[PDB]
Amino acid sequence: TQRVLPYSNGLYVINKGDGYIRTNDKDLIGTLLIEAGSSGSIIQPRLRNTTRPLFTTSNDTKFSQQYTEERLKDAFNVQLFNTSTSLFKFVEEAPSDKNICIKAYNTYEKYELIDYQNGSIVNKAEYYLPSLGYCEVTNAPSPESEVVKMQVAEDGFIQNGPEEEIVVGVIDPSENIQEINTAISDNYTYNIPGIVNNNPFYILFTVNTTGIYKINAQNNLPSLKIYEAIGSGNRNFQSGNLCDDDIKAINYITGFDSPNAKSYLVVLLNKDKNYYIRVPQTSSNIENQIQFKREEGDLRNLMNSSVNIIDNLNSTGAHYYTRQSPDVHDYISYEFTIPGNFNNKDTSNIRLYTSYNQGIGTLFRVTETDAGYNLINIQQNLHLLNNTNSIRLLNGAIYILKVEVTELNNYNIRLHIDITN
Amino acid sequence: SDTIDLADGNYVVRRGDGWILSRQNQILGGSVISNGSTGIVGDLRVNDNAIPYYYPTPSFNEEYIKNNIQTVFTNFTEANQIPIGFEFSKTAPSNKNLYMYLQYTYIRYEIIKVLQHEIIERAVLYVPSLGYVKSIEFNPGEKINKDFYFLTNDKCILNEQFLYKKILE
Amino acid sequence: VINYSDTIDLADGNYVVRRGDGWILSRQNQILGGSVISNGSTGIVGDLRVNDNAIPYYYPTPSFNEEYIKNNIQTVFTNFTEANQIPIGFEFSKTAPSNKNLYMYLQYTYIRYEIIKVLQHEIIERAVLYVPSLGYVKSIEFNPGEKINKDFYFLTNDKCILNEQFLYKKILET
Amino acid sequence: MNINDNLSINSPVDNKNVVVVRARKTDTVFKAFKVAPNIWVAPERYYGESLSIDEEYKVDGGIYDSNFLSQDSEKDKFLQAIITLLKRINSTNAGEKLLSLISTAIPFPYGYIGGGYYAPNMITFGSAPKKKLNSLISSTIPFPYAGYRETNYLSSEDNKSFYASNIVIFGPGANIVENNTVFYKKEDAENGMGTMTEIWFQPFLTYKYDEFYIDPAIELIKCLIKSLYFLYGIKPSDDLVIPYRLRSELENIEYSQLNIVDLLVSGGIDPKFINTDPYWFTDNYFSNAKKVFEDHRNIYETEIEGNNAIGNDIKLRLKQKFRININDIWELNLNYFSKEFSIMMPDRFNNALKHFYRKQYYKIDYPENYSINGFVNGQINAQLSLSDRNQDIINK
Ligand SMILES: [Mg+2]
Ligand SMILES: [Mg+2]
Ligand SMILES: [Mg+2]
Ligand SMILES: [Mg+2]
Ligand SMILES: [Mg+2]
Ligand SMILES: [Mg+2]
Ligand SMILES: [Mg+2]
Repeated sequence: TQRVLPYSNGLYVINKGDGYIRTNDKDLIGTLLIEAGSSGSIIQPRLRNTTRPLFTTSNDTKFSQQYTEERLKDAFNVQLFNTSTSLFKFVEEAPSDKNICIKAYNTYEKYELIDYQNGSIVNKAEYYLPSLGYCEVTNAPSPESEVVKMQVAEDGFIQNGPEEEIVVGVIDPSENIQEINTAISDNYTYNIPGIVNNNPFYILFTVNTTGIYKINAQNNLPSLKIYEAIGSGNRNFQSGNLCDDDIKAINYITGFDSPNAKSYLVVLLNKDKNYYIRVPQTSSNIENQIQFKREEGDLRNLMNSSVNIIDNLNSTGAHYYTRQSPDVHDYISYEFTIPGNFNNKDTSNIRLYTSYNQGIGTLFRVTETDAGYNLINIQQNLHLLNNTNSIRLLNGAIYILKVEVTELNNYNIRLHIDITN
Repeated sequence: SDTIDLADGNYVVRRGDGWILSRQNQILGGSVISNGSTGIVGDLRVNDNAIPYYYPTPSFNEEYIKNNIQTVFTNFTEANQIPIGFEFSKTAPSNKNLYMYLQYTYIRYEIIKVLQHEIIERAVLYVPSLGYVKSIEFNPGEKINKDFYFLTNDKCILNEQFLYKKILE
Repeated sequence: VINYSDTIDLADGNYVVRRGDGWILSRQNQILGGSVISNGSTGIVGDLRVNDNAIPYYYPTPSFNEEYIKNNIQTVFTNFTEANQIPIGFEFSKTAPSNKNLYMYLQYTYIRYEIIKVLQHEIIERAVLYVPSLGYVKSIEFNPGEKINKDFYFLTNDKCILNEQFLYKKILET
Repeated sequence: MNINDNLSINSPVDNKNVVVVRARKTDTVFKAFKVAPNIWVAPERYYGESLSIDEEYKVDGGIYDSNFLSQDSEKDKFLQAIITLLKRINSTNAGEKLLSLISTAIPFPYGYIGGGYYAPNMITFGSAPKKKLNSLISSTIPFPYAGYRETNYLSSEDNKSFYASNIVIFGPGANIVENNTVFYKKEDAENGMGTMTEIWFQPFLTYKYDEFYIDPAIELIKCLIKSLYFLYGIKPSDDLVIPYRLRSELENIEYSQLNIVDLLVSGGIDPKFINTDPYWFTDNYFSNAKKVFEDHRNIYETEIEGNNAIGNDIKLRLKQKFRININDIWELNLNYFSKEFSIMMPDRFNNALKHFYRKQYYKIDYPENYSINGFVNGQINAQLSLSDRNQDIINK
């Protein structure tokens, strides 16, 4: 009964809400007993700015306090950890009938730095940033009631604020970032430098023409991931040049983590925004190039998604392919070739389905026409989750299936090709 | 209190917030407002008024109490350097006089020694948390109850707590 | 899908522009902290700063450096460098309704100044400057476990909670 | 209190005990470690002096090495040696009192920006909504609450963080066998306000005088005592000097002289001829410094005391600072600590030793050659090795 997190491999900072206090009244500023008709004020006037942030970690040599603070600075651009000039005051007017207790607690905002890999958190740190207080009002306890003995609770935190989960990916500081200072023309070839010796790295670039781009590597290997710099281009700007705002907060768009998977990215890019492209660790000394090409034909129908190239579909029978599933309402595509020689009359019975995740699939066929590269929409609204319907497809033909994840039930998505005849 | 259901040893206990000391009620002063006015009496917990009051025992000296309490409960040495204000406001009715007096509230901590499930030793620390005021509308020459002014023994204006942790050797 | 168009109907040259008051920045919404009040209590948040100045956010260009930007903005507009020495303060008061919890959080507002280079009825270069003006709070009444709109907490791109302005003057070397 | 022990040259910068701060106003920056409240150690050479100087400007008997205290291993050895010496000083009641006095003798902070020590300006905050319109129902707070501008602080490299500091213990300057005590601001050092004090100390080298080695702890104590004149702003005029030794070696009549602070701090037999029960030597400095000390005490007693818009961290330290009298500082010297610690020291003309005999330097190692109990096997039978630098001594 574990909820699925569709995040890609990398480092994330999550704002997990406000109004966190410690157990056993560790953060109790104090209690006011306000008589009937009276008012009660509790002020933090910030006569001294000092605050006391809290920090726990699953590993102090990697997710240290300095490292966690820098990641917080990358995600939400926080810059005051130990100090704060922001005041907060609570006023409660007791009604004319009864008395009122008010309890004022110092609060914290719970940021969580996670290192998400293969659908499981491998490292995790909690930074509690000094917040602006919590006040609970209660009826005055009737004298004298009666006291119940209690053991102190375990060290922990209680949230009194609203539910909140704001996930922001951040740039890994151990991976070098290469910046393309001039804007991206409709066609470009980036030569991966020899300095980054097959280490995973980012390419920061802007685009000249708003539109859909196919981005890949040589032979579509390795797979690439693409992020958008959050809030980029709302500030200093020079025409045709990449005005970089030191924005390390990144929004995942699409891309596969498996470096052995053949894939190419079809993604819509804006000329006002800046984008990161992560290429993973290659286990070879292979010189590689990142090919950017503005798409004008029918491939515009594949945005935004990574298209997975299927090679071993060279026999009849059962095949299945497992890849990192996208989030809800996101896309993943598969380009595959039906086995057998193509003569436009030989056909085979194909069944497409998924095992756990529900999705809506659109099937395109690749044919060369007067225009050239051309996708023909041949199947719409195919519900892949344990789908029972099959279709006859031409042997030796290329097909592209675009799947939109409508229900997330597993970290991976398993698409099967069942070929009879 | 005697014979608790605890194993032998030493314990740190939090008794809750809202403790007012005996005979200390009106030592801070009072205000007399009248005829539709509003009186606001308050204080700022900083420095000398934030210094806690200790009451040790032969086994539990000042350092033992302070270190154990701060290890388990809120660290009051750091937190009392940051000023914290509080205030109370009351409005006098028309053609009448109202009196209001202020007294600090304290967090009451205890260091207790249990031997054969019976408390044989208790040391007490009062940490100045905040304040509490009491008001009454009075006529010229009217008698006032002795309970409003004076307090005989230390008491908690709220529900008392008992949060215990065994002190490890 | 949405485009920002950099052509402007101004002459060719360099221009200092005040874009107005009440600018909030991306991802910096809840970095100041928030207050949670409950059941008829009044929460008051604010910020008074004896501390002369809050840092201004520069975003300059090759043509317009910080010296250029600062000198021109202070020459035409508010002398912010020295005016930041004088104190400033504000407050916001909200009342939680009965048997309901309210959450409020504060963020700084800014004056957005721009240095634009206009060439053939189009801006070819723009430098930006945020000067801290005042604060702005956002609140919500919530229940335990209630899902909250993601836009209440997080802001993807810079915006102006007020009406944007364009108060320009053509920069002339004198 | 006790000196902080968990410090290493590689200890991470935490902005509490390990800081990286600017040197005065220059573009130079150094790493410092807080050992006691308002007491720091910077295990590097002193920034203010060039480590390579002219051959004409090298003093007689000095040793010059530009590459000393450059490695991090040397820095850690220096830091641990200073920590050991401070622990030894704090292990005795007299030395512990001296260290506590240094910790509490903060320089007098300047008043509010507009000028004055008396009171803040107050301000109003808060409101009750409403029938009533509770607009003036609110809280009142003193506006600055800290307006006193302290002069004893190290500024971080970004110039955004400030750390209180009374004493910083540096390494040697150009001359590595010359301990020294310098002031942050001369004006504040002489006007009774007081100023931060910096110390150049050499803990790795001593010299043998008449069958015993000089204890580095008492050399540090001399520097610490001299720092009291700067902390209390009672540094006399530079012209206040006393005759110390008639230069009978020269053909003509010539007197060597010494500053009154060096005489009153170094101790020995010499200062007894100047400090007499009936004073025979007087100057405007004594009365004037007593007057300015009384002035600052009055400033505290009348203004700073009755001002509850100050943290205790300033006014309580001022309270303990003015518990001492000026004559206490004047009467304080090295003989008292020589008796208290049972430490042997030169007694005759201890500031003119460079003339009477030729020092040879022995290397001190910690904790093998020197522990919290002083030298192992005492100052007489200590197994010390002649330093390799005895050949580098300038002979003028
Ligand atoms: Mg927890
Ligand atoms: Mg182009
Ligand atoms: Mg188009
Ligand atoms: Mg694989
Ligand atoms: Mg599998
Ligand atoms: Mg604490
Ligand atoms: Mg305006």
